[PDB]
Amino acid sequence: MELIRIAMKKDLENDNSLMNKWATVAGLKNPNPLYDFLNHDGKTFNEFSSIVNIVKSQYPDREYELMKDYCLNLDVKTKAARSALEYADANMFFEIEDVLIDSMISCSNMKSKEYGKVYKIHRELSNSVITEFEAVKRLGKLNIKTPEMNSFSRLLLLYHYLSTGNFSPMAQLIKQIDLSEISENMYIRNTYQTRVHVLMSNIKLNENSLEECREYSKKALESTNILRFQVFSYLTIGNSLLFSNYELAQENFLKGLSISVQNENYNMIFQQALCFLNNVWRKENKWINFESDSIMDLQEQAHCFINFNENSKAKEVLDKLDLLVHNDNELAMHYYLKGRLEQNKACFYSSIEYFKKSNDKFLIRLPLLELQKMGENQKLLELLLLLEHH
Amino acid sequence: MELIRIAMKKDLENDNSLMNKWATVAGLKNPNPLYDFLNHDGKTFNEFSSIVNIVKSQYPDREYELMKDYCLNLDVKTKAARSALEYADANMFFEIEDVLIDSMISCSNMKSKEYGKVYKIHRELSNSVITEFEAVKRLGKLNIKTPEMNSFSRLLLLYHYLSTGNFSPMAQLIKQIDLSEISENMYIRNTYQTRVHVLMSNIKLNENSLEECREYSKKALESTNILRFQVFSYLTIGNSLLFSNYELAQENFLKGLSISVQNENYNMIFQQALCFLNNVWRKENKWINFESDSIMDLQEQAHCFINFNENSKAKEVLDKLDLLVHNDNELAMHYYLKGRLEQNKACFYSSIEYFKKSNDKFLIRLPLLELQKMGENQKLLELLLLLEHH
Repeated sequence: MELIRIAMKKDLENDNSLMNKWATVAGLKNPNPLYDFLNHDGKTFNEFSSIVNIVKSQYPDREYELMKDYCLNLDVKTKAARSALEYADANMFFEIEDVLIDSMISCSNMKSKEYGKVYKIHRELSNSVITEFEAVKRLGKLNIKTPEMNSFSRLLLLYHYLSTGNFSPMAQLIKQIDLSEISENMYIRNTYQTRVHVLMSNIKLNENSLEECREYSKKALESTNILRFQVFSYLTIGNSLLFSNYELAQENFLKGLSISVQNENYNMIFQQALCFLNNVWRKENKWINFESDSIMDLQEQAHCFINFNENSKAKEVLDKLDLLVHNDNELAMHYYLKGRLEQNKACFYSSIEYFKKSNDKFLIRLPLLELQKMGENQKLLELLLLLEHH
Repeated sequence: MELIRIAMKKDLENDNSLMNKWATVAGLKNPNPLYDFLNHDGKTFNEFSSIVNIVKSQYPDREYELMKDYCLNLDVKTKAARSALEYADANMFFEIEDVLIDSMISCSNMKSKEYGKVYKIHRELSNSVITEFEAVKRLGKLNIKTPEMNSFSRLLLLYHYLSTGNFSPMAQLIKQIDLSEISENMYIRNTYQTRVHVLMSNIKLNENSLEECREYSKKALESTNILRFQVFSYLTIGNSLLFSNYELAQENFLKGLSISVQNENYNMIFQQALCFLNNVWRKENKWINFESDSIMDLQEQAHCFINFNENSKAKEVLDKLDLLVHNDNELAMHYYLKGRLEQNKACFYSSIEYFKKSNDKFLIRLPLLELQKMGENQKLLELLLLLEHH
């Protein structure tokens, strides 16, 4: 048996009311599939949310342990296995996910093989094994048939656009996704819906449409019980308040921290959001990572040094940054930091240029402010706001 | 007998070598179609340019008179009649065109009927009898069959975009014209190629792609004997040199003037282009119309006064302009004039705003130059150069 089933039987001996509890949690509408699940090997529910909700309601502290065991004992040709692939990916359980992909690609079920091949494209692109052009080419050559994978083929590009600061294509591409065409696997329809909520929220953020940003993140939170999606929802809500409400921004970062501090990756992501928050507000900053050579962390070192008039220490950090490769959104911030250090309007104009190229209407408020303080003409600033890059 | 045949026979006695002279002017190998043309009623040359060329060679002072008599006597089911329709429309011989249109729409030849109907839409659209939307809708319901009218359906729309200064959709639209599909009527193939050359030239002008602009206009000039297209080729060539070559720009405007001596509207056009030329180069301007309340004429008054430090007269003229309603491009020039009169950078940014609104990448060089002269940052200027309105 599976660890989850061993543990479900043991606690069934000591408590029988669990059967009605487990059946209502899994939405079964009568407990026959449960009994079916436990008594015979290989029996799967028809919707994956039946185990996940049960593993959440009753063994929440060992979700990973139990699902890593169950998922990797699942026949990779089944619908539950195809579901476990999305479960693993959405939770960023790459140990579960990368094993399923290998088994599904070499397997004899074509639907599983399609899921596997496109999730593999997502994994290689998000680890910079292939370029965006190669990912697109490979997806075309796949001749994708399921509505699930036609949806995810667009999700993986949207995640790549986000991470590479290339925001202009995202809105048109996200609008091509039609989740209603997914009708056989509700778990995948339901998690993909949460994905689209988080992504729309981020698209709104970068459009400087902050109220609508917060609505989509609120919809995302209400629509999910997956920790990864709660994390990025509180992060995006917090970030929408960066320039307006310091304490409410901090409160969302600390709320996201309260459910995720144990995880090293999530711990770092809220540390960085808090670090940028305190730099924008020019406060003392206990969140800087002085032991890092990532662009984000070095930029925050320089931003803080600049806020406190430590110009040579700032220049020293920016000398390091000059020798690192930047994407367009990172380079925009780089020139903004330079413009503040040198009090040089041309560097602020180069920052705007790259914020326009990345199509970031949110962070561009930083160089615009500095040009305002230096007495820039108001019609000129209005002009720069209404012109785009294309 | 039509007048042209009467006159041709009459002159054939005096100079019997005219038969051979006309044979080569009409592009015939042997003179039997010419012999056919004079002696037998109702028969046509295979290509309409044969008789157009003869009329221009030997009776150029009577072109309208002779061609109106000849065209309005054609059987409208014939290729000569469909050719005559385009000949009338290209020359703006509206009295011939309108009669051809009505007779064609009612005849039993579905090809002539289709020609009549889409030229009809072109005339109604170009006189604002109908909106663009109604014109697209009407062309849609025609389900256009011939390659000629598929081409012309696009040309009439480009003329509308041109008439309204809406340059943005023009490059996309003109790229869809494929004149190589026009194989049966070479007269229409050739005149449409002139139409496309001239439209391409004006397109390139507005893009500030000036060497290509002049190439397409020289291609237009070499391809045609139609006054309208010669006039606008010389105008566009001269305009393309406004910022580079005073003497060659003047030479092209004066050549245009020479061929439109007895066309009041064309004459005024070259007068206005020379007036603008002399204000761009800040020379004495003997082309100014001081008895005019059109925007363009008044702008040139103010431009000349500003050039010659006559700022009170200049303010008087701009006072007059303030009480007149300006469109987008006109407003761009207005702010340029105000910015130079008041020496104020802000009115130059408004000038740029409206040049960007009209997708005029040529005339925008005027405020950009003044901004540079007032010490505007070089990276700002590039930014204003690169960014687009949408």
